[PDB]
Amino acid sequence: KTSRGEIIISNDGHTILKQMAILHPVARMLVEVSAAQDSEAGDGTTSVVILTGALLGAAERLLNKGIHPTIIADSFQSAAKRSVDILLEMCHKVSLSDREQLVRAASTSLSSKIVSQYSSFLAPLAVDSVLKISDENSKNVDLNDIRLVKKVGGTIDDTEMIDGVVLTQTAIKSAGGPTRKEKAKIGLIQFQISPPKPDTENNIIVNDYRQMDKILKEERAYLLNICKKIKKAKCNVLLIQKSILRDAVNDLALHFLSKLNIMVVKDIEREEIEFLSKGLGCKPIADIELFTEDRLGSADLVEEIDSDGSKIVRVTGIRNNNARPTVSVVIRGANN
Amino acid sequence: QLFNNSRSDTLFLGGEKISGDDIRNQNVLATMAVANVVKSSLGPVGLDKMLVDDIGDFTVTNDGATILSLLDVQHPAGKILVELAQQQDREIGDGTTSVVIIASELLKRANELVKNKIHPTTIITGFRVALREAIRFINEVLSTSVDTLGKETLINIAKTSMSSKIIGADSDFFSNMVVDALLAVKTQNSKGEIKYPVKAVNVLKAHGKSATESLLVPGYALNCTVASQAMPKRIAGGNVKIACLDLNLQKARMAMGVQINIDDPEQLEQIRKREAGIVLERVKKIIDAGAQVVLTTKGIDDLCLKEFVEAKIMGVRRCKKEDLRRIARATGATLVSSMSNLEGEETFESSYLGLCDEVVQAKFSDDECILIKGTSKHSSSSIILRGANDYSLDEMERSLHDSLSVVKRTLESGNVVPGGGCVEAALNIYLDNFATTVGSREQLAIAEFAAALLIIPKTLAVNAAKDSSELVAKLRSYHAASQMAKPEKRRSYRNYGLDLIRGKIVDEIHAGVLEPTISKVKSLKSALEACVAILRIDTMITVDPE
Amino acid sequence: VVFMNASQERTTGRQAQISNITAAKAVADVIRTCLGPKAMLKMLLDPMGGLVLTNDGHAILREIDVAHPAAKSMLELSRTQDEEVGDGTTTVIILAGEILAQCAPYLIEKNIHPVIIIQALKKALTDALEVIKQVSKPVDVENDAAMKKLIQASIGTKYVIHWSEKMCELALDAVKTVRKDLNFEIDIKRYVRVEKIPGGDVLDSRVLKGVLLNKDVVHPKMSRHIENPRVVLLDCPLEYKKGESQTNIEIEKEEDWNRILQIEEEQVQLMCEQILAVRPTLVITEKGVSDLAQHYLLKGGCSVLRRVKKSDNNRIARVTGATIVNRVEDLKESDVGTNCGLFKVEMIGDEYFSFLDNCGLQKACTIMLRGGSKDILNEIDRNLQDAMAVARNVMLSPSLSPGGGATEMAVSVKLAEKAKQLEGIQQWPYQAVADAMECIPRTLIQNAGGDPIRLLSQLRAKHAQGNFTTGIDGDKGKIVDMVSYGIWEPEVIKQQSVKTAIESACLLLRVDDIVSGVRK
Amino acid sequence: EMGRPFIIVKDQGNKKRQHGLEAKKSHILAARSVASIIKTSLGPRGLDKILISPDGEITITNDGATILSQMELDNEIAKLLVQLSKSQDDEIGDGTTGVVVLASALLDQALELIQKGIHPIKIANGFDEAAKLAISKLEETCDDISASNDELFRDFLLRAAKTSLGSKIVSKDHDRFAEMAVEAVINVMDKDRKDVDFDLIKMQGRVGGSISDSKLINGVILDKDFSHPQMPKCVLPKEGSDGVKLAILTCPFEPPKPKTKHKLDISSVEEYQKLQTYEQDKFKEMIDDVKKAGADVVICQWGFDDEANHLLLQNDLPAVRWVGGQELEHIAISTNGRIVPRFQDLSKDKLGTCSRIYEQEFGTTKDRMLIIEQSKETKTVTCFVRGSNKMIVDEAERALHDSLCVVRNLVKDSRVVYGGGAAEVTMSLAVSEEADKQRGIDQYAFRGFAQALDTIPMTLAENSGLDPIGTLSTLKSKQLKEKISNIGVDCLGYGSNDMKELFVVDPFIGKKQQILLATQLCRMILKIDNVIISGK
Repeated sequence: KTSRGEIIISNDGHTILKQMAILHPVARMLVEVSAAQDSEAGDGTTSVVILTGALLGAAERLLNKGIHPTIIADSFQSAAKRSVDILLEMCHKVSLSDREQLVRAASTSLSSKIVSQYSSFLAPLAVDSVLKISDENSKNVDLNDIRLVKKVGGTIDDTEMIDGVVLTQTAIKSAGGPTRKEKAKIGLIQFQISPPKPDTENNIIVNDYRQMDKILKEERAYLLNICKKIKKAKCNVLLIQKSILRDAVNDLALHFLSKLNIMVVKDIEREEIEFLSKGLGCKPIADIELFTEDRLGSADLVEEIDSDGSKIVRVTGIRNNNARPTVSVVIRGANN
Repeated sequence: QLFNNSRSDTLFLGGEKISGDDIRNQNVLATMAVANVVKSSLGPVGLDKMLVDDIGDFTVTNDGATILSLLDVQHPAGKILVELAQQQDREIGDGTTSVVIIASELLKRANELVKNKIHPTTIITGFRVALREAIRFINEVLSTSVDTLGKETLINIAKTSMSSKIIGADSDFFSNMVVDALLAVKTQNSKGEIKYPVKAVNVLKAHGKSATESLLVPGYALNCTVASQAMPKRIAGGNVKIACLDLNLQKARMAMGVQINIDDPEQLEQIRKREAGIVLERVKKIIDAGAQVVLTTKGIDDLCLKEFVEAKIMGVRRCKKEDLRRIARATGATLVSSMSNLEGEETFESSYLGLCDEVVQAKFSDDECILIKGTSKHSSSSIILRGANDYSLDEMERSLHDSLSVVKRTLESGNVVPGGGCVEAALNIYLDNFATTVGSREQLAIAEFAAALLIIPKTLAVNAAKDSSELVAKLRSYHAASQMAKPEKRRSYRNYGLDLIRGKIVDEIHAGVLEPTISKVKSLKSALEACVAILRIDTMITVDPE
Repeated sequence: VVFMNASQERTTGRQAQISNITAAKAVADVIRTCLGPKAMLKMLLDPMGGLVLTNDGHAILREIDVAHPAAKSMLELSRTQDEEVGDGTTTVIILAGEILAQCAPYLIEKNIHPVIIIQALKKALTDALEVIKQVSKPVDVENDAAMKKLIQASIGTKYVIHWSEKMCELALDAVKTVRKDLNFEIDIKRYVRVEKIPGGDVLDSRVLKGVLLNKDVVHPKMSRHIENPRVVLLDCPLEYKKGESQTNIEIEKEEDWNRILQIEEEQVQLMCEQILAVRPTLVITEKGVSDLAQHYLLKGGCSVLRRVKKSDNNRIARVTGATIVNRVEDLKESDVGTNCGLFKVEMIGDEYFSFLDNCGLQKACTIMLRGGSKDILNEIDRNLQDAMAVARNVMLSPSLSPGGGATEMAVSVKLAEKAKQLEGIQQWPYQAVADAMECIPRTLIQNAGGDPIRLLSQLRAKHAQGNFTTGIDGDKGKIVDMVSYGIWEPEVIKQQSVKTAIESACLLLRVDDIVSGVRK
Repeated sequence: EMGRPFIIVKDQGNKKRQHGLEAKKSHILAARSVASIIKTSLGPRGLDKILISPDGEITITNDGATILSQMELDNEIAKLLVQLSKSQDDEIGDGTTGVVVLASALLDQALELIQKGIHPIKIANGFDEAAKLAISKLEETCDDISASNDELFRDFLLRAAKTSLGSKIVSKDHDRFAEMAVEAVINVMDKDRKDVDFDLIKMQGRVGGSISDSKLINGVILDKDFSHPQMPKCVLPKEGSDGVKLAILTCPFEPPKPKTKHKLDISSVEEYQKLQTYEQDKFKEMIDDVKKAGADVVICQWGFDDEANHLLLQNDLPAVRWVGGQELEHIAISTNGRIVPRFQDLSKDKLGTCSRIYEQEFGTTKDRMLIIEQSKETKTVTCFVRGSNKMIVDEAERALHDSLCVVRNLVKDSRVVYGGGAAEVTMSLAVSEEADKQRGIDQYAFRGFAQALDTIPMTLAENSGLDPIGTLSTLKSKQLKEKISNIGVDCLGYGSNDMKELFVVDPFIGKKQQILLATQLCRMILKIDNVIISGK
């Protein structure tokens, strides 16, 4: 139980040592030991802490026997380097893609994790996620392409790989015109949809009552001209950045999009564009003039499924098929 | 328990860290402290409880969903059942009382299993293997919804949910109201799949008369007050047009942050007169369209009230956004956020207006509500509850809310199981012979899992102030002989449960007590995950706040 | 750890049932002296300092702060009787308090489960409504002489019984004025206006149809007496309107600043010309009036009243027939008030009062009550609302039921015959309602100074003879029937009193635990 | 909790409970803190430690029994080691610092076995069986020195004396201390060389002078001087004599009075005049009984009135006053006299005999002390110690006290061992050899007991600045090549690791108790599970 009230139940020894505040100066160094184990290999953070405490217990009796501390430190470094060559002869190389070696090693690596009983369908889940990215240069296999989305409610048995990019945030629903979208092109809007305003302070002076009649029509005409270029490209799905500085949506803008049945989801993270652009195969559109059909992708089904109070927006299939794909997995569970 | 442990000896922590069996002992006491509440509230013989905020207001809540929500529990493992009771409302909507007692009993009996030195993974596997066979056994003993010629189901489905509640004696009257309310609000999606939008039925709080005289409104009832008193209070005649507008009818400032600068003083008045004239342009298109009722999300300025009285139009202001969406689909109207179309011109189309039989505003006990009945496009329903006070209706509001979730599961899945301890007792005999096959260390874990489910049928007799053993001993006689009943319907021996009123064992099918099958699947899986997470905690670490 | 921070200790079992019954009995015990024509009065002290002295059941409960959680439910029962009907709020608590008092020796003694009792209370509630329906007789709702004796039922308890002869004429014309044909008369208290004027005499009063305003005239020349008044309601203030856009004018030429003030004077004169198109004799607005618009209306003889209450404008539109229009451009002759007359401003040292007299069926009336003191005048206001509430249920349904101890005992006799025929587990809780209906007729004897032992003993023997009209006198305590003296009360009052007591008894009997400290 | 206070025992929140692995870790570390304190003072290269008392008095000693006695502790496990060294000092009186190091060494090797999952009783069962195997092995290696005559028997007493005199302050005079400690037992002992009485030797310290002035004086040393010091300080016997005829009297000189409260009523002047003559006749009669008996120095327990100052001065009779009752027993033993209860029982056969009675001036002022010498071998030997510091005069007492405890243990027949770490190494390899034959679950129990015995030789190398690894490896390789067990650690660096040439000798009864006190104490400590400590 943390100081702010957050309670974390973790099997991994790294989180156990990180969330726990140790008053001893040297005992906190074990927290960063599991950090190096989790950053490089990612597995064995619990064993590396025990092996560190075991070597200290063996070297504790060596201090009273008249051995200099640097001799003890130089002895462990020479023994650790020799221990590396011991494991190099015993290990066996494996094929690029093998369902027998990868699945059995993934379920074994779980060990005491709560998902060990659920490892039946979860073991092929982690294997098939890495097999989508294959290289002969043995790259580190960046995990940014593999996105694990957490949803409150349900059971872990319902966890399965999604065939396309999943959206964490829900639809605006203010207009809520389209109920369900089939065979739609997902767009990406990096700009703001609103009546025309500069990014800096401006002034609008009305010297005649007949001028206000043109203002209300032209402010709606700008939002109308944006919908015209979108309709010509047949883009039924739009995604807009948060845009805390300038309003991203408007009641007059959502009403224009409701007539064309265009689904729009806002409040999207800025760092998630790389997962949206590469996963859906869509080039972001930051300008109404740069908007075209070539930058738009293709999606079979874009819908929002409300199940047991948990609302989620999922996309099924990607017709782009670019160089490398992405992995999307939705995580469900009873307890947060 | 006993004496407190020493504080951070050679451990050098700033908080409190306790290890050993003291953590699992306090984890059981955390679930047992929150169980003793939910225990006495289980079954038709259960009794309501009153929670006080110390501010002078009291809260009467029978089920443990709101009880655990209101009661503040700072124990780390105690918050699991608090979130589990809040969870049970999300998926099934009913069973918050049974899910807490079962999950607390699985941990209670497991406290003696760890003293055997049995590792929790053996205890967890014993509960999971017994659960996999339990879910399959429930699907074998289910009964079809066909039954006799007539329905004779949905009426009995609501009577089970009305149990444990003060209105349980009136369940015969409320049985026909819940069934007719859900069938009217049903929708269609996924190309033929019927959906049931729970909470679409309006629940109104009125005073006077009695709960037995509550009338089911054949349509939606909007809770709000009339704009102006000069408007006609009742509108008659067929094809009543209703306008739902989300746009502000009050006079608003020009743009947002601009500034109005006027040079010629002769235009000072003409510019200001135009600001008030643009607002009335949208009202002129509504009056010419023949809209009888104008529903507005926000308020309505006095400029728009004079046009509604002269045209005999009923204005309504301060409408909830979620309420107008149900009015649009029911009456057939289309929700209008603003007046515009693809063309540059601005006009109002008559297709956006709905139609119904009658619109009348009823006022009972300071509660003013507009009764919209006879929707042609899509039917709707509303229930007006009458009781002692508002807090007496707070329990009746959640009593009918849980009944809508139980009937929803029976129409989607026609598979139902009898209530009153039928499922909990049937799983015991099935797991007795199954545990002897596996043996080894998992035989005791499965045996304790079957005995842990006995808390539900035993709680029924304890709260009834009767002898529990004679009811349970005679209960097992039918279930123990049901597995050995053997093929040849003449089988029988199954679908029997406890009758707490008469103190006898009778068939639950003829008694009219049924429960959805999916309610048993989601309850046993959710109650197990709460016990698995607790049995796996070796050491609790509490860090003091800074 | 502490686990639950809210009432970690728990009181359950018979200890929680006694605390709920004992606290509920204490609510009814204080108002026992508040029932009957000889009933006493109760004075209450609020933290604000205002003194409220009345025998009404609801006014006593809502102004007392009860720390007992379950006893607060007894406080809200009178609100159900007051909002739905308004009469009989005292008999509801006495009946509901007696049920739990009679139902106490069951869970402790007979060990009967509450739900078993609830099933008996619901069956006894259905049979009680049938007995009340059988003893009820229809009467003519269009008879003015018959409705005067019905209003005196609630007046006999109140201090206004001395003026009852005068008070019936005030409440009769008040309900008949606001009612209209349509759910039948659909009369509402909001249309009836009761104005409290300190000083004067109670014997001298009259029903005035209109709205009594305390605002004075805005100009001395304004005529305070008009033979044929014409009322035009305007929600827009006569002051110069300012745009909410915060328009800033940049003045350059020397004639620009002088023209702005002239245009402000031209529009005020222009708005007066739009009003003078119909030539109204009176002007009434709910906002302030500028001093410039006052002179422009002096030539047309338009009396202007400012800062009128918002709800009063809707009451003016009913009596005068005028239509409320905010803009002066839409004013028409049809929107001008007509048929109004007898407009006069009476001079009183305290405040200036304006009178209106009427010649679309909805009307309104303003009752001027003159008391001896401000606090007694507050009592007549409460007594007038309860007097008009009796005539409401008479006009809704022709059904009329006896009162004064006849209806309560008529139910208990019918419950005694069916109790012996049940022969089951529900026989004991079924007899609790029969003894619970006896508290009301027994209370009338204790407050009258008679002997409840010998009177109630012979009273039950009378109902066995086949007559349901035998009541209990409030003065002499005679067993003479209520047909002679004429006590009668609407059936709705008898039904709402029994239904509320049964629904409230089942609520407190289901509470097995009392916990606090939640602080939501 | 259910909402009601749950209290099983009074002072609930005051008392604490320890259980599991944390309870065992706190017990081992409590002994390691005491061990590292004692390991620094173990061996002749060790160092003393200052003991500050709450009253302000200071104590400087390396003795594990004295350090832990005045040590104020908190944890009860460290308090069990206090009575461990106290058990060694009370009975044997030698090796108080070795029982603490050996006991903690058993607990250090037991902590490693507990972490491996061994039940604590199985650990205690292995130490009990290994304790008897080490004692039976060392018992066969030693030889009986009782075959030598009394001339060579004195040499073995000088060998074990110089060993116990080391490791303590003022160890430069150990050559003379070893000679004086043996001559005390030579004078006081049984003719059969058995069951010598230790109580006949008293330890009397004196603050002043230098350590070189310490010498043996056979007799009684009293803090009281001669009454009425007009008499010569040094008393000399008559020309011919049988002795000095020392007199000891527990009765003060007074006219006879009843023990009960009495009332003497004088009713006439004649009765008062008779009391005058009766008064002086008793003081004249008491002084004549001593002169007729030939006695010279008179010792009084309660003293006497100033009337007898000049009376005893005329007859040249020395006298002392206010002598303690415990010192009167010490006087009659030295002079072989008999205490005379009254003058009527006074005879010449009950008078003591000593060589000379005299007093020393000591320092400038200080106080006057009486000294008695004997003319031949007697049953009383009083130790005389001088020093330039109060701390030196104190520690030298218990330094020679522990030295006398080693000599009296050699009086027991057929028990001798050689020190210098040669005993622990010999018994260590005998236990490790049995571990290979037994195997089983107890195989690791004999390994922990073998590694614990080697801690004492390795501790000696720490204080001497040597390598404990290279020193222990030489001793283990020597016992495997040759059967000689006399090779051990040399902290003085004189070479010749054979203990026979270095003369270092220890009692076997002292080394046997070190294993028994350490093994039997760890058996009780490992059984402790729940620790309930109330707040002070």
